[PDB]
Amino acid sequence: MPHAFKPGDLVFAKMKGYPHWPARIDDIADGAVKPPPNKYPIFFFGTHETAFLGPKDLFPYDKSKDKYGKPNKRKGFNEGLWEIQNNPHASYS
Repeated sequence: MPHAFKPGDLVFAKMKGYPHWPARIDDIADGAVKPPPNKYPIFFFGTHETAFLGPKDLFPYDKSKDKYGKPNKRKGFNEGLWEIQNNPHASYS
């Protein structure tokens, strides 16, 4: 059975106006800005941007990849597909 989201989990993350996007739940570094309550720090592959999202916008990657893991014209997206498949736990900073 599912657990709650934890750092390192792989997802497609949904933002309004953008396609479901390859991403991971990030850790929060010592001394770094924390997310609001009930929100997670989402690192988007390809763009390497961070937004704070709740579970309603997080789709576990294994379950969702057949639907959402197809190339997309949007900037950064196809790089993001490579990262999530090939090195999802690397440092991209």
